[PDB]
Amino acid sequence: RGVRAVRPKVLMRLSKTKKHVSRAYGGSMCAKCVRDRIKRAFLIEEQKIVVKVLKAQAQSQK
Amino acid sequence: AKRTKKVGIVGKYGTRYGASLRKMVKKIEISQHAKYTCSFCGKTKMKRRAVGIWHCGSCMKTVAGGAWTYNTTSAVTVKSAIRRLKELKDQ
Amino acid sequence: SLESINSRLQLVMKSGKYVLGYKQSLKMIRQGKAKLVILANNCPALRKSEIEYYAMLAKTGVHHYSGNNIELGTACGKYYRVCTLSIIDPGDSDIIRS
Amino acid sequence: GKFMKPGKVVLVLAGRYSGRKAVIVKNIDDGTSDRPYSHALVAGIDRYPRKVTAAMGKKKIAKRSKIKSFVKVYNYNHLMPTRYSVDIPLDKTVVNKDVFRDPALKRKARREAKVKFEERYKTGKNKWFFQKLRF
Amino acid sequence: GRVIRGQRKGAGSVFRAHVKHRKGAARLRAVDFAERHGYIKGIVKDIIHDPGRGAPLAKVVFRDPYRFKKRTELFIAAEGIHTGQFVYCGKKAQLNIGNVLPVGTMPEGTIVCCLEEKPGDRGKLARASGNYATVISHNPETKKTRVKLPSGSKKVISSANRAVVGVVAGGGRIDKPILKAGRAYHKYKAKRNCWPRVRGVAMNPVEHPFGGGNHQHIGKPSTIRRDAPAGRKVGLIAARRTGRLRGT
RNA sequence: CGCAAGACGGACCAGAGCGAAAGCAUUUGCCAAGAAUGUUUUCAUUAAUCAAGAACGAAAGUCGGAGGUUCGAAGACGAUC
RNA sequence: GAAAAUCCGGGGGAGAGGGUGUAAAUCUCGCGCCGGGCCGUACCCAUAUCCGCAGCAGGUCUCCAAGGUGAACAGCCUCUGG
RNA sequence: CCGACUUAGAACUGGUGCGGACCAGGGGAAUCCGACUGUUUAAUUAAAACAAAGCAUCGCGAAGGCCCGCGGCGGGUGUUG
RNA sequence: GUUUUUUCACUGACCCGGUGAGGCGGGGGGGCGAGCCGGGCUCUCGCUUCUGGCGCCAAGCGCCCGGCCGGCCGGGCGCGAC
Repeated sequence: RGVRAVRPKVLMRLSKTKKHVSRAYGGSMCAKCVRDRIKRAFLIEEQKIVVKVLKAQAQSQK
Repeated sequence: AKRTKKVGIVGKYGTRYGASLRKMVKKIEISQHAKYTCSFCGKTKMKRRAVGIWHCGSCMKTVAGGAWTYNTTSAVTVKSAIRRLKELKDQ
Repeated sequence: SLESINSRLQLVMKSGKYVLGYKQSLKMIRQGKAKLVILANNCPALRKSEIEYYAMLAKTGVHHYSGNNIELGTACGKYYRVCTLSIIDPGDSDIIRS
Repeated sequence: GKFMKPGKVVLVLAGRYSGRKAVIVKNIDDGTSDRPYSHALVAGIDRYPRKVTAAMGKKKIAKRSKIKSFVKVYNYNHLMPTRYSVDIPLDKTVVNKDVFRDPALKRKARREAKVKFEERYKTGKNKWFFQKLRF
Repeated sequence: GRVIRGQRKGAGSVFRAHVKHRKGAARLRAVDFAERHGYIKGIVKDIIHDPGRGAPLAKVVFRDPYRFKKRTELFIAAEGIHTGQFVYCGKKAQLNIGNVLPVGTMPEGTIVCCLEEKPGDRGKLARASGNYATVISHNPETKKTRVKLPSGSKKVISSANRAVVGVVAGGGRIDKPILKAGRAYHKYKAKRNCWPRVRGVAMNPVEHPFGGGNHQHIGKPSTIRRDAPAGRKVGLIAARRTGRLRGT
């Protein structure tokens, strides 16, 4: 949505703001799959810290 | 109403091909054209795209299944068998 | 104790307040009203780790239901499928106790 | 318990500032008539400060470590809350919901947020907040 | 005096494979450090249909361990593999389906597919639709593994060589009877010019060693010598036995 | 001495048990079911037997797929006659 | 149930710009200036310009498609055009 | 108040004539062959011939089977198993 | 001794496969299981498996060295990556 449905060599003529949407991955990736990859990029990166903290606490009694 | 006594999906083949080959084809023809419950979303949307490749209409998740059925009897025994060899290797 | 957790939910559906659905349960966790959250086994993994993290901050218990959304919705006495169930008040049920 | 409090770091989930880390300054968890949905006024960092390195000139270090802030209201479900918190003043007067009706008030709250965000970046505290989310 | 159709098949020109819409070669990922010392993870991008082949192929996308480029592979898709699944592959990979680790490092009774015959040839054996090979026994002296092949032949294999776990997808398509010649026409049109098979007895005695006669008969035994030259080598080639195959 | 395969589950095994009958015997796990007994539980006649209709139904036999160790209809031979 | 030329969007952030200005780098915005070479182009396209020795009842790939009757792009009759 | 195409039924009527031209299946009881659709001797044979699905044999685990090529660390099957 | 001959395994012609010929083989250092009263041996492993993110173009630490006026302004070289 927000990007013109036109033949691909026409995109030279078109202005920048016609060809994308003003967001991260804007007019390359849909909003649904960007917000599901802001969460994924966070919650994967959070689970790494729990695994990092459980790691050094499994050391301390051996 | 009930239209055909004992042909079903294979009424489309008329009198052609033989009664036994129409009967044998019927059991496949029902299964390959059947909609199955997506294991991922639960929606009865697993439709066969091509041979061995099944697609949930809602998930947009493709599964490499059997020719005519979602699961092959063999690959269900292999998934069970591989998982039990996995429990013995891992100990 | 799986035949129990079905019979406990059936007592919550009668007596208790609850929120079937993800978007609606995400708002009850966020408003500190959800005392238990129950996920189906086949919920999206990104939404399992979403609910598990909102319940981390809200300090809510997260149960993981034995079956899928078709099986969870049946235990909620519904004729539709539900992947996320947040229980506001148990009413007169023993689901949060055990 | 109820965890969407005016210290919490929050990932902006939707809109122009998607994947930006934002400090909550107010939380209207039972929305008013103007915004029926449960919302919060956040102050976040649009342009993050660039990675800065030893044996860079102190003039170059200054140019790299420049925040561009944004002040914005969101729904609670256009925001991803996190366990992190930035204990940063961001006063109720300058950064407020009365700040969108005038474009000049908004530029001050954007400037108020910028100077306050820049000073705590340099101390090394809350340096998770000043890293861009990699997505 | 005329050359028979089989001799004409070797030239190609008409009997060549129809490889216009064939979606690349179904190769198992190349050996490197991260197949040999541990595992490398790739995502299943999409299971996809290949013309002429019965098994669906899986676009699996790994990340290059030396460059910032990303590497796409075409595996023969294991039955039960799905899209957005992680495929692992290497010596320290885990023994579940769609997951290609070397044959020495998996137990006896292990169902495999797309199995390498000589180590590092990117998967040769049991990679038709529905087919599987079982690992029977290992031999740490010589570093060798007996593996039963889909034919039934137990073949010794060099333990270091790899195979995706599980059976190939698209299994059991030979159970359905093609009802009509057009369905056979459509099948072999995606493969090569072989289909409408004219039997040699119906041909003339100049084209084929069985042709001719005022009756449509052979007149020589259909069973023939292995040593026989091209043009005569026709019928049942080096047939050990023949007739209704009774017993095992 | 090994190895492979497919059957079968001896002795213990009883005028013993279980099941609607057909039937059911190596270990352990999982699944739902069941009689009997116990009952100062509950409902309160909900029951008995049943044209039509329906589930199961040894062995042999048939159909398609895998397998085929032993035994073995047909078939071949050696005897007996 | 095509390839490639070609074109674009995005993720990154090496760089770049100027010290409050006569701002700077930079602008896929609106205007203005200049240029676009080479080759084909007529006509027939068929009961007479093609191929069948020919103005040969054969063959030779397409596009447009009125009214009436009627199921109809059937046949039959008619208008434009011939 | 704007209706736009039909359908059924009735009356009357003509020298029983009306799908008025045009368009437009003769039918039945049997035998033989090939299941069918498809194909075929351009220019005397369209068939019962060929093909076909189904069926069944056979070869081959790649240093391989089948096959090509004057030649080769050649080539087809093979982007194959 | 000389030479024939069979059986083992050798690599170095010869052959095959893979790859953008990307970590081969030895040795060193570090981890845990096993062992004698701070010492060392007989050995082992080598960082990524809950999710349809991100991942390159070095951080850090050593080591040198080029103006102005010891204290303010930029490159090279190692190790990281034996």
